[PDB]
Amino acid sequence: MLKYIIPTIMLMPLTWLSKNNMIWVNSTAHSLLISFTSLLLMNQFGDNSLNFSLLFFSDSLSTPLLILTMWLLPLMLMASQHHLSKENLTRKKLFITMLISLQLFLIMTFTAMELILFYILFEATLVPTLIIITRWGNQTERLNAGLYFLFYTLAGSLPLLVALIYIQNTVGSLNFLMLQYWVQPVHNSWSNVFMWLACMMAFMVKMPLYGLHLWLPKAHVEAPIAGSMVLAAVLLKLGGYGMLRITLILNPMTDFMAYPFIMLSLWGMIMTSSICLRQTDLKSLIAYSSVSHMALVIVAILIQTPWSYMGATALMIAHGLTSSMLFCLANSNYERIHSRTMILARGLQTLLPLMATWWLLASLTNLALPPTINLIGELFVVMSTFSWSNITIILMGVNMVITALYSLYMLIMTQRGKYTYHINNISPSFTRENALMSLHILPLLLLTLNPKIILGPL
Amino acid sequence: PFFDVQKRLGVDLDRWMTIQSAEQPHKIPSRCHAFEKEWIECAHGIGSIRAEKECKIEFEDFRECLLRQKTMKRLHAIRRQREKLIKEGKYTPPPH
Amino acid sequence: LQYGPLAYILGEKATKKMTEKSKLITVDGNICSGKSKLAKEIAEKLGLKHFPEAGIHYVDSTTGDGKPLPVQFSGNCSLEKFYDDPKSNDGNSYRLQAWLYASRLLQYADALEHLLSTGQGVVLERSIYSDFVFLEAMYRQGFIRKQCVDHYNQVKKVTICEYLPPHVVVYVDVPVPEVQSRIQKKGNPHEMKITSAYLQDIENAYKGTFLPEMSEKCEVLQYSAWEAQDAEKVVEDIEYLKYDKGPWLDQNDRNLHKLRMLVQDKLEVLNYTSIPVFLPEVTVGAHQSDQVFQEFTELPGRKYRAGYNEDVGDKWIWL
Amino acid sequence: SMVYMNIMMAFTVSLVGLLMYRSHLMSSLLCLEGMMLSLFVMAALTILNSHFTLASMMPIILLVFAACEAALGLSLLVMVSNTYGTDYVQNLNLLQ
Amino acid sequence: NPIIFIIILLTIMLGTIIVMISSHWLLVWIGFEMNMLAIIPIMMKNHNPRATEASTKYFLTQSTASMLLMMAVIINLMFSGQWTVMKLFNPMASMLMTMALAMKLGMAPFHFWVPEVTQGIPLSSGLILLTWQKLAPMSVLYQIFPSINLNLILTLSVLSILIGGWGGLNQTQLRKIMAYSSIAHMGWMTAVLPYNPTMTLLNLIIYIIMTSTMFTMFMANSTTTTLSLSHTWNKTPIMTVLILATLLSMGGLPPLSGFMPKWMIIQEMTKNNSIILPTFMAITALLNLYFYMRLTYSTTLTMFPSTNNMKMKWQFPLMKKMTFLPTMVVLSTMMLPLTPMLSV
Amino acid sequence: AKTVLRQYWDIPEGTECHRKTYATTSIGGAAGLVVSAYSVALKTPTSFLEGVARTGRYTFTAAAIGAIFGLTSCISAQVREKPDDPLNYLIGGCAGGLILGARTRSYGIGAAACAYMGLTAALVKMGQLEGWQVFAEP
Amino acid sequence: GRATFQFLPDEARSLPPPKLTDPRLAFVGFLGYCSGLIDNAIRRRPVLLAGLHRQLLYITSFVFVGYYLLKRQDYMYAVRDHDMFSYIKSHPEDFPEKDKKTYGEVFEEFHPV
Amino acid sequence: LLDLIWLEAILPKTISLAQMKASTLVTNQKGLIKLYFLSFLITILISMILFNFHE
Repeated sequence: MLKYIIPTIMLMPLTWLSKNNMIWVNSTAHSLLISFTSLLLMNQFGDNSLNFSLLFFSDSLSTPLLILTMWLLPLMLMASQHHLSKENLTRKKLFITMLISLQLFLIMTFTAMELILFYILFEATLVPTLIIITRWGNQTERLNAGLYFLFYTLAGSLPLLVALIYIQNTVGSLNFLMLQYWVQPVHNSWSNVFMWLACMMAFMVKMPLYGLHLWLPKAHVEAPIAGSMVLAAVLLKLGGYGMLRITLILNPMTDFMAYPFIMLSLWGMIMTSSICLRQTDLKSLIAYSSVSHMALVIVAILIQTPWSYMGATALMIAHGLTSSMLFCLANSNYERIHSRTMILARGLQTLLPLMATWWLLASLTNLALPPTINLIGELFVVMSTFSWSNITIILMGVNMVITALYSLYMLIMTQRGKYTYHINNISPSFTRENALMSLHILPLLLLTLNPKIILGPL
Repeated sequence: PFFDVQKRLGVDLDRWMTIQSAEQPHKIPSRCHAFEKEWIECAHGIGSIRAEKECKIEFEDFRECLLRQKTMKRLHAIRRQREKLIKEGKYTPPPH
Repeated sequence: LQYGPLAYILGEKATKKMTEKSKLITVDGNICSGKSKLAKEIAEKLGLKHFPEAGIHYVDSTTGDGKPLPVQFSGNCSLEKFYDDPKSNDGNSYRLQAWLYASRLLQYADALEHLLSTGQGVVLERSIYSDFVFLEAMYRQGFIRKQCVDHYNQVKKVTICEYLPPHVVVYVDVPVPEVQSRIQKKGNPHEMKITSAYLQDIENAYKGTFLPEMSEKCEVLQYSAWEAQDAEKVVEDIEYLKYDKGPWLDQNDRNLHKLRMLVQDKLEVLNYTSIPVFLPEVTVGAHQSDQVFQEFTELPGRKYRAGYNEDVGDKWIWL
Repeated sequence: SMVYMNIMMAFTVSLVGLLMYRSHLMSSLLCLEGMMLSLFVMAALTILNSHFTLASMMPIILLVFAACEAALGLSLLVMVSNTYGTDYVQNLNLLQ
Repeated sequence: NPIIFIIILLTIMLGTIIVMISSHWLLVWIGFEMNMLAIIPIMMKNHNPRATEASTKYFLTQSTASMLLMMAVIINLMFSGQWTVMKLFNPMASMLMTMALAMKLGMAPFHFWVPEVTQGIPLSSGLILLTWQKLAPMSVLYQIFPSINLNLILTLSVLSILIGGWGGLNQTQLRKIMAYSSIAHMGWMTAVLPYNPTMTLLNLIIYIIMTSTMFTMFMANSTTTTLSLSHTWNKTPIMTVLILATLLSMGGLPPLSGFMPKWMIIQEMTKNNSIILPTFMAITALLNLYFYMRLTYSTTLTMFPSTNNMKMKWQFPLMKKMTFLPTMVVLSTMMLPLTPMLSV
Repeated sequence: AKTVLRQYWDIPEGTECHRKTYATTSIGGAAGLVVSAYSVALKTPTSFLEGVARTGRYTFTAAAIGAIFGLTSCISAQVREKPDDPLNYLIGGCAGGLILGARTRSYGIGAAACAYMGLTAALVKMGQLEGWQVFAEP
Repeated sequence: GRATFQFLPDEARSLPPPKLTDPRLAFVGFLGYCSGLIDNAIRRRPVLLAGLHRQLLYITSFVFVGYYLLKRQDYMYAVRDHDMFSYIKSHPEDFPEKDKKTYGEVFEEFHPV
Repeated sequence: LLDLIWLEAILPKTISLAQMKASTLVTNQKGLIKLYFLSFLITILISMILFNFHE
């Protein structure tokens, strides 16, 4: 990024500097102009590699990944205006600035050129997201969930500084991933096991496992106003890509102990899907779906040998658009019914026929309709782990069968009769409710036309 | 920490009441005066981290000057060389 | 008065004004007896600045300029409506005693700051000792309950630490319940059929509660009659001027005394009330609830948002 | 020598359980100045025989601060007994 | 009174100059002897008997913290007799050196030396003067350094953050909450000192600034935790964000500058292959933030501002050099390419 | 003292189980003595037979766990295959913790006694095996 | 490291110097631009673009301080490197002249999958 | 019943364990300055015997 952080930091002295209610139409207007500058200088060729300028950017050469990072800020401001307009103007503008500040660290992140600038940017988040949970959230039991939102990610990430500086003083310098040509092998010891352990375990804190993931249905359950930072929390979970940066080198040959990370993420994969068919919350309903086929990608990486890097490149953005779109469905149907419990929503499909199409195609991305960006990568996870052994198709295939029920378990809940109630919930899906509901599948199937850019090195 | 103001501006706060052989207002020396003048001469340009491994000798007789330790150990066992043979003669010497 | 450390080391205000012109003085009065008949009258010739009795808008009668803002921001329990004294209410009638006792120290602090400002005497209508005369009739007539009595009584033990008491403290000539006839003859349409449970309890509280302050070594001036009527006027002007210096000061308790040696009674008797933010600084309320003195977080806690009109009136650039 | 061994046990009258405890609190501060003169003399042994002639000011200037430190804490125990009348170190109200 | 109130205040820093500017064991005896004689009347001013029943507990502690030092001083008079500030030439003396000196820098032993003093003092104005007693004995340890038994100094430091991380879970008195975590940073800058005594002072400077801003932000009205509920909607809502700007930094998060020494503390500590000891300290420092969260949850969330009494009047405190203080206490983590070159 | 630990890692090596735990109960016999010192000085004034502290028997617990701390090694280090292994020395952590589970009864205290005490035991012989140092120097 | 009690010695004359228009000298004082705004924001200004004399001299403070601070900082690494090279130049047994071999000798592990 | 119980068993034990052990450190320190200073001499005597502190 030559000048990508440079225009967007100038957007910050524009919120409180501006007038009254013009601040929404002004902030969205400037924001889309950067989106072309993202597209233009990137997407170049391309053969190993594009070292961008200097010691602050390697241009995201092997995986682009950065276009998706920039849709969301001109996408959530139209969403957050549902229930925010009740406060002072100076307090509302602070809520605008902290979300814009969230993007700037993540703009320098995902490229990052290095590793010692990585970790300070890997931890540069969690400061604005935590404040969003504290002020202007929902009802109580927020503050413990704010503490569970800490004390896991910070608990696991601290041995990375134990790991990385131990590498920096030992073999060369980790400023350059491309000066990582000389890499000594790592043998089996009782010291080197922990060297691989601290190198990996912090990345399991963000993309979850069957262990240590109780915090994840707290921030999504107890969540801000109407899915406001919850959409950003989608990129916060998928943005643990850095295992692709690190373990591609830097003890690759330790696979003797890969197995309890293969197995735990596999029986826990089939389990946490069925752990929500008796759940009674809408915002928890997509949350446990977002565990399962996000836990699919982990066995695509620790198992090496591409035809596995191909799909895993695409499976990060797979639910990254989809679960963001499902939260947009769940952020709607709450300004009209002020409880998020799904059972009270009997008698839909007749009052809102226009958004009923949007329920269909959204949940048609979990069955996923094989000419899409979802079942084009899940076939390559099949193509990899079947070469591992012949058993792996069984537990992974039932995951394609449980979410078949688990997605249509939501769709049929819309179709009921006589609705018993609801002198409120009149509003027949205004312009903000459906224009914001667009621009998700509209690039998604667009990317299914020529899906060449969604591919790693690989 | 040690800012050392007295090094730049050339006055001494004290710097005189420091060692055994510095001032002696009427040139009256001390008992182990002769070993200070040697032990300082050993390690002056030494940066004190090899001084415990290089000089190592002029510190010892100086330290034993201050106590007369083994001299008191050598002199006490004379009371066991003789003086267990008290009734066994050996007056040695007769007066005077 | 004391204005920082730097102005105190050149010219102090310890003993340069009080050439027996300080003369800290007050009265107590009863209902419609000593409001302005003699209390307002004693300004000439001795040069004594009069201060009024009470009011909701005493904090509104300062900060500028100056006009009184309404009772929605200055939330009390509505003077001339609490005469219905609903002992079962929402309420709270003690929230009136929250704001009324709050301005009581502010009248008490503006007086003593003026002594080191100019050096004139200051009369007071009802000082910090007079609010306990209400408390007896507040307790017997049941419009107070427990866990509200001990709140300010704790604060009254807290809020008074450095305060020098008045000197020739007058119990004004009060009749024998003839104020039961003054309550209707003098108008007062809201002063109504509240009976002797309020009237005799305050009348009993003058010799039951004000008597320890009457037993001060600062000698008092007692009268109990119909009024002054040009017989106690000069007797509280001429015979108070001869009884303010000579046969008046026994332990003397008030003179900005022997700690005026660039000491506690000179600098830290003026720097405790000047810029009076420290005097309502221990006046923040109790631990959690106290069941009455409550303003909520955003409803009615958003009442400060309407009073958040720019937070400073006018102050322009470049200076 | 044995003149250094005693007095060195005489320094261990600074026993801390008998230095702040028990009540009759003057008996506590008693051995504090009693811990002095176990250092005035013990210094003045080695300064005197090993003829230094310059550190003679050191035990003298020791006793200057030794009473001056002892002057302060005696004043505060009057301020304890100003409101109480007795010392009684089992007095405790301000807790940690 | 107001003339000599500066003069008493003047001689405290005059004491710690003599501690720093000497080559002589008897002047550094005198140095923080006259300091311990200069702190007492600051505790007194309002003559409350609780202040007297706090200073005398402070007194006879630091009396022994004086008088034990001289017992070390006469040993290397009997052992080689030189009076330069250097190695002590006796492990029986260096033992007596440090664990007497650690009283005035109060470690995990000498428990109630810090809180029982700081709680019970009415003078919450300052009482930032207990940063000077954190400054003076560190200016001896830089010179004692290359003769220590090397196990005693690290044992007191591992225990230091262990008790300080536990003390404020049982607290409401924000003085005691600030009396604790003063053990915390005094474990780290001892734990560096065998490995490069330079950059110890880097921990010392950051600790001064982030404690200087803390009590000046506490000199608005607050002394009790629930008293920090009744200022956002009463005193000033601008203070509510600024107090959240420091309590989260002093916990040590990397986008702020409170993390900055602990960043650099490992680059020094490893490369000398001590791995198990920085890991035990950094994982303990996780608990250093759960003081601040569970305290910042009270002031920045409008937790019931009751007791209707509105401050329509302005404020005139003495916020001396205040607003320029949290500008190197937050955004300085990029601004230290070499703090270990101007200080070291 | 460090003479005790010098007599620990040198001679027995799983064998000589008569004198293995005879060198291993002394650390466990000395460990309760430290907490007995604070239990009379920090905890309040006891009965007229000081030390008569609050719960007592702290040495009576500590000397027993330190006895079985070496015993469960030298049995299992003898009988399985005769090295000292992390799997081998793991076993001493569990049952040695359950004396603190047997005394001061279980289900909330003794249930974690086998849990935490075993993992910290196995790191020790792992610690001497890879060449780790806690207090190093250049 | 000799000639103590100096802010910066007279041996520091061979410095480029660390001149102006670096982003650090820009940054030192850029926070001071934010700092004086807070000084307005504490005492209820309520302007936040207040009187210029309080809006300035926070800028004059840090900028002169920062340039006067960076002069020893580049000097200090310079004198750190000034000592290192001679000890590198001396002791040839403590700095081995290693022989470079190409990738025809290395037979690494070899571990495929 | 397993996911929010037997995963809520091990980590909320840690907060309760520290809050158990934060309760034994302040509530046993309620004054009694006689009982403070007898424990500081315990510190100064245990330092002689135990370790390398005199060697």
